[PDB]
Amino acid sequence: STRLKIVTIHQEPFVYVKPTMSDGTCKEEFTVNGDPVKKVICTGPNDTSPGSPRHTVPQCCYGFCIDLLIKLARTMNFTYEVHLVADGKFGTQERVSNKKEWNGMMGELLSGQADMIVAPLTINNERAQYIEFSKPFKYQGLTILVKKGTRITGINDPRLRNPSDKFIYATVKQSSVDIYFRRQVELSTMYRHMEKHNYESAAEAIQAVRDNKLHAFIWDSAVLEFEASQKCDLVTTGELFFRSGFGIGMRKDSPWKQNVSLSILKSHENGFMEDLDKTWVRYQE
Amino acid sequence: DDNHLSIVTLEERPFVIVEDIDPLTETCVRNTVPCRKFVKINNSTNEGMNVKKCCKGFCIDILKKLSRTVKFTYDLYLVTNGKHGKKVNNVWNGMIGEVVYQRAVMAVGSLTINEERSEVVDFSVPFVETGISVMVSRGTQVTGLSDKKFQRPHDYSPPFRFGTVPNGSTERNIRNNYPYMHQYMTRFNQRGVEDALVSLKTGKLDAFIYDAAVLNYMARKDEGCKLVTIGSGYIFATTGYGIALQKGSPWKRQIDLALLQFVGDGEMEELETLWLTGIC
Ligand SMILES: O=C(O)Cc1cccnc1C(=O)O
Repeated sequence: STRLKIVTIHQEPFVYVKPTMSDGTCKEEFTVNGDPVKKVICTGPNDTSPGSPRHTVPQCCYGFCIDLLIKLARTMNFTYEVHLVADGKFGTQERVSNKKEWNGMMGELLSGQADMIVAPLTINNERAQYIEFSKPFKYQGLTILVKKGTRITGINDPRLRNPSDKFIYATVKQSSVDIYFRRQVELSTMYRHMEKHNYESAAEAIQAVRDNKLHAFIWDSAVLEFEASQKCDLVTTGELFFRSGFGIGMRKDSPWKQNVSLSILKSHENGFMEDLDKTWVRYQE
Repeated sequence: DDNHLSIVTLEERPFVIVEDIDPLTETCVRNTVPCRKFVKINNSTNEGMNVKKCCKGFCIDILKKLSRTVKFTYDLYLVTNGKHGKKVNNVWNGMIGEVVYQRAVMAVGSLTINEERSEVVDFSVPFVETGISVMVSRGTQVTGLSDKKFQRPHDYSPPFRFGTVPNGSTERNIRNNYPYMHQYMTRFNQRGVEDALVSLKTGKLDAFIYDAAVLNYMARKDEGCKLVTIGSGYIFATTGYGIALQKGSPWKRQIDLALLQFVGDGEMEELETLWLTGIC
C-alpha cells in the first residue's frame, strides 16, 4: 500500500527534537537504563516564528511517543515517515465568515497531510466529533507550574479567580487547555485573562516562568511534573484539577484503528507502558 | 421500542448499590431507579422470578445522564450468571456475556476495560480511572506488584500472605504476567472485598491486590484510616471503567461524545464528590 505519514509535535519528555549530525544521521545515545535510544528522522520547519515561511529540514526525534510509535509499527506491521506539525500547534477548531477550520495536528490529520497523530494529544469531546481516538495510552490531567517560592493553592486561588495584571497566568494557544477554558462558562473570567497572555508553545511558556515573566503556567501534568523534576526552581501546585488522557489520533475510517487501541491495552497490561514511564518520565526527583 | 434498551449492571458499592423496594408502594423513591433481579425458586428447577429492586450510585447517575442526553429509555437488570466478565471454555459469563449474547444492549457498571474483553465487546471511552492496586495496613513495606515479596514469595520466611478476589480482570492480569505469584496466591482467594478487608484488619492477610477504583475508595472510608493503598494510591496497568456495547453498536458514538461532554463540562467531578469521598 503506502507508508503511513505520522505527525507529531515537540513536547518533552514525549517527543525530543534535535538536529542531525553533519552526515545527516542521528547521534547514538544511551538511556538511563543503558539501552540504546531509538531515534527516527523527522522532518520539520526550522523557522517556527509566526507568519514566516515553513521550509523543512530533516531532524532527529525520540522519546516516549517515538518508542510507542516504534512498538505500534512493529506490532501491526506498517512502515511510516514522521514529520513535525507545520504550524507548531496541537489543534483547535476556530471560526474563519461562517466556516470553521481545524489547525495544528488535527488540521493535518483531517486534510490527509497526516494519517496518524502520535503525540501527547488530549482526548476531548470537540476532537472526538471529528477524529477517532485510541483508548488512552497515558492517564494524567491539568496542573499549574510556578516559580519556586510562589505560593498559590490551585485552581480556586483568588489570584486566579479574581485576576489582575499583577499576577499573570496562561496556557498554550490552540491547545486542549485553551478549549477547556473557553468551553466552560464558570471559567470565563480566567479565560479572558489568559487570552491576552497565551504562548505559542509549552517550552516558551515554561521558560517564561523561569524568567519571572509568567507567574503561572496551566498545562498537562505529565509534562509539568517532568519539568519540575529536572528544573528545581520550578514546582507544580494544587494537584490535578481536571483529568484527561492522551490517545492516538486517526481518521474515523482508518483501517488501523481497532488494532491500535488493542495494542495500547495490551501494552498497559504487560508492563510495556510502565517501562516507557520508567525510561522517559519517572526517573529523577 | 428501538429506543428502549435492555441494560445490565452488577452491585458493587459505591458504583452500583442495590436496595429493596418499599413493599407498601412497590415504587423506587428518591435518587434510585428500578432494577430487576432474576431469583431462583429452588436449585432443582430452572424456574425463577424477577424481583423488583431499586438501584443507585455513581454509575447509576452516569446512566441517568446518558439516558437524558442521548435520549433512550431502558429496562435495567442485575446480572446473575457470574459477575464482571470471565471467559470459561471460550464462553463469556457476567456482564460481558450478557452483552456478547445480546441479552443486553449495554453494560453500565464498574466494568474494567481490558484487551480480551475488547475482542468480544465494544467499550466506550473510560469514565472512571482504574487498574491494579495493592491494599495493606499502614507502614507495610512493599514497593508494588513487582516487589520480590510478591514475585518470589517463598524467598521469605514466613512468606507474605496476599490474595485477590478471583475471576475478574485482576486475576486474569496476574495469571498472564506473574505465573509463580498467581499459583501461590490462589490459596488466599477472597470471596469478595468485604471478606478481604476483614482478613487484612485481623491479620489473616498481609496484602490485597484488586481494582484500584474500589480499593482507593475503601481506603478513604476505612474506620480509623488503617488500610492504605501503596504508593499514595499507585495504579499498575492503568485503564478505566467503560460502558460495554455490542460489537458494531450504533449507540457507541453518541455514548462516547456524551461521556466526553460530561468530563469537559465538569459534571463528572460533581458525581465524584457525591459518591467517591471519604474522610481518610
Ligand atoms: O478487578 C477485578 O478483578 C474485578 C473487578 C473489580 C472492580 C471493577 N471491575 C472489575 C472487573 O473485572 O471488571
